[PDB]
Amino acid sequence: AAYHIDEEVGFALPNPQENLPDFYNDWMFIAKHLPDLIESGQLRERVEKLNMLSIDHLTDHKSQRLARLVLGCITMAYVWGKGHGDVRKVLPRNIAVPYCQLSAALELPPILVYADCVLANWKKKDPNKPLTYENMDVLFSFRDGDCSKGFFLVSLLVEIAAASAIKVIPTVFKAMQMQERDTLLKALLEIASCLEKALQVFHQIHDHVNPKAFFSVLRIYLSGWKGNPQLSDGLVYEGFWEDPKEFAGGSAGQSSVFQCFDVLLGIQQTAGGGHAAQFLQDMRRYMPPAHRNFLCSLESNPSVREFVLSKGDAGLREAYDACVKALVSLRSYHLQIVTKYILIPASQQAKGTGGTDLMNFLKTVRSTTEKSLLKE
Ligand code: HEM
Ligand SMILES: N[C@@H](CC(=O)c1ccccc1NC=O)C(=O)O
Repeated sequence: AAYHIDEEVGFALPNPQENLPDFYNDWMFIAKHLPDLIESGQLRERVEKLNMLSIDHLTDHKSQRLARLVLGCITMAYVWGKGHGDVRKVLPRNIAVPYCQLSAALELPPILVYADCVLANWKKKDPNKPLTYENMDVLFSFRDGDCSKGFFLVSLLVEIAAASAIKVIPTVFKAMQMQERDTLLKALLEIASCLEKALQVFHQIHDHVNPKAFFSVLRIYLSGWKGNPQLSDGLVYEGFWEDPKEFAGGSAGQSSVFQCFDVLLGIQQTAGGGHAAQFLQDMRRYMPPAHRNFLCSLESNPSVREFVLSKGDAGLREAYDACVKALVSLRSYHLQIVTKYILIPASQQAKGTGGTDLMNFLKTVRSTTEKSLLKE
């Protein structure tokens, strides 16, 4: 509510803006034509010829969100080029400066993130039909046959499915705060079901995303410069920071959906000095700031886990366990997705060298989720 959470679409930006003020057309034209401009070897040339446009004409939140998307898309294309190794280590001043300033205003790092290319990058084809794949579209793509429509929309359609679980979270805390045993139990059962529906939405990834396309084309435009050998020291945001800075690649791992129900269930992923807790805390740096606050204010609330154990209630424990189980399913299925779209295409013809780091990260987080089951 005050954490920029929509009841219909959750962490997704409701009805995002598609057009920037005519003042920014030179940006909009480049971003809308990245498939051709990258194809024809012209993208870097047009970026380097841009003037510097003041960000003072981005008048409202949704317009700044759209412009972060345009500039984020232009940056990725510029840095990565055609994605065959010939990279760019200096983002020109005429983009670097307005982008860094706009990102500082929005409290996001100056790199493309999930909130840009999934949460803000969509529209209904017909605004009176409902939110289904057939009635939506993304607003930007990088290459012909990069399956960005399928990967962004389905990631987004999962976000929407999670929203029906998220709009219950107040009812859970109100239930506790008033000792409403049955209200609490139905809320948790409802959350578990919504999360089970989310898992079903996740299945549509196979209909709309080709593994070779993802691993070989879309994964390139989504890669950052933070522990990247190709940009060992980060990117120079010319005219804004004297020294190159390092920013993580925009993944789905930036989604607030898994952490939101980790925090709500008292599952302590982001607890410790371990490497998995770190990456999860890091990824919060890459989320919209209203959602960064939502997660922290959830950790500050009285624990669901502690209350269900305090009551000697098989009922609440089953329902709380139903949610914990749903989370384990999502991560299990999510591990099966990672194997299809990254693990297998890697071992042909690129983190987790041989599999080691990627898989063991996601396995670790799933295991922490497993051990949280109350059972008894
Ligand atoms: C469909 C193809 C997908 C692929 C190939 C993929 C890949 C990955 C990768 C590589 C990571 C590790 C972080 C990194 O290395 O940057 C990760 C973690 C993660 N992913 Fe995805 N992802 C996909 C879809 C999704 C979707 C649809 C969601 C949620 C709506 C999601 C949510 C997450 C989360 C939350 C993490 C962090 C681990 C955790 O918190 O449990 N992913 N994924
Ligand atoms: N006026 C700036 C130059 C600059 O940043 C710039 C680059 C391209 C097009 C216009 C520019 N001037 C003001 O935004 C200066 O004094 O360095």
